Amino acid sequence: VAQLTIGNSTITTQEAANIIVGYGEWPSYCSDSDATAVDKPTRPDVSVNRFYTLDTKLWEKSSKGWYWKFPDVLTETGVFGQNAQFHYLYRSGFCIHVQCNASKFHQGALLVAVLPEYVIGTVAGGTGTEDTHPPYKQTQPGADGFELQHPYVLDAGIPISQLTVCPHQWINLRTNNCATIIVPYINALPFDSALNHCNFGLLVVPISPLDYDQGATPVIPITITLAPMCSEFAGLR
Amino acid sequence: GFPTELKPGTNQFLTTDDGVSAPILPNFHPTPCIHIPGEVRNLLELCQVETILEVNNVPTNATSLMERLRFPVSAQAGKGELCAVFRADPGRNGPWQSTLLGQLCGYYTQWSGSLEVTFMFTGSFMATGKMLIAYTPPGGPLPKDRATAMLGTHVIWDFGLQSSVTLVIPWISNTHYRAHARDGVFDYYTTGLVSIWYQTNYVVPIGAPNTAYIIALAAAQKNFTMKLCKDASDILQTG
Amino acid sequence: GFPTELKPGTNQFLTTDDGVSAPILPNFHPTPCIHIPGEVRNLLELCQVETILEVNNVPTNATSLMERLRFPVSAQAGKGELCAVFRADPGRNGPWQSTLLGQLCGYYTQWSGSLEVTFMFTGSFMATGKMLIAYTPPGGPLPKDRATAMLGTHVIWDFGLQSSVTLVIPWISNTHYRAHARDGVFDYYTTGLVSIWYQTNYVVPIGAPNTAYIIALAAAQKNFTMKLCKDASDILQTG
Amino acid sequence: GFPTELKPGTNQFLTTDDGVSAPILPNFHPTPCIHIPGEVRNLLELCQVETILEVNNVPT
Amino acid sequence: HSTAETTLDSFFSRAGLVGEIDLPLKGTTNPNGYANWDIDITGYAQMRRKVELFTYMRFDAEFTFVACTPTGEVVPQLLQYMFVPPGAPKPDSRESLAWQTATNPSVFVKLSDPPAQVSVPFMSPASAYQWFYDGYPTKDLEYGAMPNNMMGTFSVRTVGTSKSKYPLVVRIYMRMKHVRAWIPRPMRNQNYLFKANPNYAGNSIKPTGASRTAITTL
Amino acid sequence: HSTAETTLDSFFSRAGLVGEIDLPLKGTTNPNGYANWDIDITGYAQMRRKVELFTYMRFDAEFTFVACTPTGEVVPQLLQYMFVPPGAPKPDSRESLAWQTATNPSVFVKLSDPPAQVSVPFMSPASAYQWFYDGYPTKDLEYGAMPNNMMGTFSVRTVGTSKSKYPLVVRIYMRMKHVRAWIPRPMRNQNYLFKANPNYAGNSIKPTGASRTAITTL
Repeated sequence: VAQLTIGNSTITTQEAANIIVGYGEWPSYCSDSDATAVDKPTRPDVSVNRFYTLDTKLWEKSSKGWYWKFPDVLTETGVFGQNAQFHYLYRSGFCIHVQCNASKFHQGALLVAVLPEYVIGTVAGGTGTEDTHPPYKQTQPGADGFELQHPYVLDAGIPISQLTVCPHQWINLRTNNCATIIVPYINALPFDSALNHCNFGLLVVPISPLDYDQGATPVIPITITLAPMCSEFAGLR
Repeated sequence: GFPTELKPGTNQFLTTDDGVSAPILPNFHPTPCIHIPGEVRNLLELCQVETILEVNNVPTNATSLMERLRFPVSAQAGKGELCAVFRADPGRNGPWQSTLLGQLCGYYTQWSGSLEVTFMFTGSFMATGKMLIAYTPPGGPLPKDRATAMLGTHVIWDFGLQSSVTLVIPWISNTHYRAHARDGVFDYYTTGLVSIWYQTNYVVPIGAPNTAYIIALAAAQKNFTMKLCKDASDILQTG
Repeated sequence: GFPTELKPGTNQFLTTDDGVSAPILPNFHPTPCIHIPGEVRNLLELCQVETILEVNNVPTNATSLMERLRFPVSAQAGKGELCAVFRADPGRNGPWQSTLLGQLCGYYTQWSGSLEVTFMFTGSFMATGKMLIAYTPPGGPLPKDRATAMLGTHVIWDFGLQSSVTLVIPWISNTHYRAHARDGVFDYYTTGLVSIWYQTNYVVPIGAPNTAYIIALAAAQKNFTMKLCKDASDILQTG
Repeated sequence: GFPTELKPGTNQFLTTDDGVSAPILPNFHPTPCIHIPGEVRNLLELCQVETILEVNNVPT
Repeated sequence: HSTAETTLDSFFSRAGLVGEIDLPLKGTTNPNGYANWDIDITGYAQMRRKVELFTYMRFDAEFTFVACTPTGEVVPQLLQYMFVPPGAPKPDSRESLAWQTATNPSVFVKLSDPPAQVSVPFMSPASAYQWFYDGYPTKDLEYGAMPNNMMGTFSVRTVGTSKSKYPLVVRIYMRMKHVRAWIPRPMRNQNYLFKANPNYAGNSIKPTGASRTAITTL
Repeated sequence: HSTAETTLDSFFSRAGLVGEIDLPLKGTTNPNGYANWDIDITGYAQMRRKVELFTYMRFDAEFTFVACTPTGEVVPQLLQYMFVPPGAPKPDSRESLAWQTATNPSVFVKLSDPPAQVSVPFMSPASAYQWFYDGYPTKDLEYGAMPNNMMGTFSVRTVGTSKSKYPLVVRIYMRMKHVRAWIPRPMRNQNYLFKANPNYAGNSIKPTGASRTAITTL
């Protein structure tokens, strides 16, 4: 154990489990000879790159899974939700940290992964003959996230039994509680609208159902603390 | 001019011939290839990634589908009981179809290499016991019990000491040609067998669930290979 | 003779294929290329030349057409009043169509680079005052007034000190693809905005006209580029 | 382009002409030639082997 | 010992049929002896699920054109295949001046002349054609619409002022060359419902693969 | 980062259709089964305004010939395309000895044989074809007439003594190669009225581009 601090944000965590650096690349910056060398893209250091600790979702036996969209989860929150809106372009990285606080008497397993361009396909009316486009609350669920309804196909017609092909890490309750991931900016472009485009999405599904005998706390507070890495903006409004 | 003699093959259009053809836009400078994370070069990269093996590929009821992903172990199983069983058949139907490996295998006709199945005990942390996971090489018949399985390649897994255990499947080869129905399919016959027995019962103290689930992930070693592309799929683009 | 196999593509006539063809007059020695002044090699040379921006692109009456070329400023405008406004849209209609840059843009599909708009005060020499010319980057909404415009990229121009002032438009990119009507057009969306406000009123002593005009010239920086020729025109050769 | 003149013989298919033809499967890597005992290279090898001469070729 | 067959370029080459144009004489189908085919690579059934393994790709594509009559017969008819790059305007009529715009490459070939064949480049303005888009182009009907993936349009037509004398059928094959790909993702296990979205049939949600009776009976 | 697309040679290549010849059987149009087409590069609509960006240019031009029947059909007819350099005499009849003058290059090609294709050079005696001329060749009807810009004449005809058996249509494309240009000038903003002069319509004088309501409303 030992506590780390980035500004006014002080979280208490374990020494250093095994972190997952998505695709082996580190969220670096974008050099001078890029497409906008005129409007120098200011790189937020001060408070912009600090610890955001979201409304802890509660695990249950019946939980299906949860997902947040990026950078959507923060374009609402704090002084980064200040730059994400009143700025024209954006490129960022993310130190995501997911923790569970449960006793050695609860059991379960959470798969935690990041998926680029996570396009939510709805059910489509049922029989398949309705071309319904997911609402805006499902496409960009804010920092409250959203519950998958069809975890097996990840609400996008794809087997989750294969999601491990993305950066992921496991949260087996009998072995670990904390799970950490480092995401590098990923897109077909060097910069992009931080409001109209969610580069990726954080997925955390219960693969082995939460269980416990009667008496043990029925819910497991999953705390998601995350912070921007070598994030960049350009063109104030 | 210069003397020639056109040879047979002239004017044929081979869907596979990979010569060059005249550019439609000769002046056009296509926008530059920038650096994108995670570039895949050869598909075998993906075959070495672990994907959940739906060993418990039995429940089909729409909202139980999340269960094929993990089978369970409980207090109620007497010492020696068979917990589960499946074959080393990445291509052919069943449990392997859920693994990404299995899915790729479908775009290829022949293949061979060592596999690797890892098990994960996701039960209470207060649980202990032992499992005997045995591999009965191709040809060998499923061991009658836990004792006879104990004489062949096996591993006693004490999910009391280690939460994870990985087993290597030495070799599987889908190359023996079969012309059955009227449709000639290249099938295994190398159905290796992985059996799993309760070496001991599931011991858990008061206050801990009497049922844990286990997830089994699978991937192919680096000695894996594939040959002969064979586009095939039940899911194609609809009208 | 020598063995060949004609490949598909044989005998096709590509309007773009740029191979060589047999000379009609093999002996003919065409009269020598002498030196002529001002040779143009790449069209982007012309895109860097200033041409009058018809900001005041409103009068259409046949003999007032010479007015679209220059807008005016007068004593009658109170401090803070909006004098004029237009977008950073070289291709799309309006003010930019008069500039040579805009006109070239029409033979190309995609493009991007920094622009540069220079203003010229052609009023009496005895006049003074200040103007606030602000640029509201793509996405940013026209500032409500002179004050809010004063918080974003702006320039106080004292046509009392300098007769000319040049503003650089950092960047504009016409690359976002739109398939609207049924005709797929590559349009901006990067409509930057240039607003012009009376920072102070127009101060002129007795004996000097209470109205001056301003000419706005435009050109594209050297970081400009164009891609994909697209011959298009309302004016073609008549029968 | 480049000037040519097709000579007689063009387009004929000689059962004996042994030129090359386009591969049907360009990516395919055929399974490796391993070592097998007794490889025959020229038929005259077999002509030097003794075989029983049916001199008494009378009983039928 | 070799592993070249499993490379991306290997996996993806091969000309596959992605399009077929009917230019009947008597018909409800393409009555003006001409047709427009915005280039779709999903035309080859198999293809949609294959490419959707990745998120970003890049490539050139060699197209080959096979034309004849329905009985698969050859005839003395000339043809104009025209390519209207993205941005350029498609012909609205059998006499739209779009047929004459030089900036719309056109290749003329007689039906008898073997298949015409041309290479088209990586059009996209983005650094890569990307299959998925988690946003909207600046509940909306524009979700997942990655625009900058337009390859162009192929306008086909009999040459000449008058209707062609024969019933014609053009087939467009396409070999994908120089393929590079990034960000791999879960193989589509659910049936496809529309060309644009991953929308699946929430009723008919099927297990990724075959099932069995017990986790002990093989 | 590249700027090769905006070069003159790039801007101008591409074969564009600049001419079409009709040789009907029954007709008022070219009744003698032959035709004369003094080479005009304004045939491609778009072209006139493009070149008129400059005052002086220079180039070679590769011509390609596409011939068939109106239905766009191919036939077993032979053809004589003849080029009468400037100065030489054009054929006045379907039997004018001009058809036989060796100094008038001629290329014979069967309709079936793919398009014939030839390169013609920079004819002009002046150091450059010049689009504008502020004078008269030694109020006059000869103003702006730069003479030394003649590229030649293309005489087309069915081969043989007798009328051809079929209705024919020749199309002449033209790629401009090796283009050099000087003295740039204001893009034509007014509609064209005649081939020879800049004469515009003094009544219909239109603003260079779209207009708006106020210089404050976008």
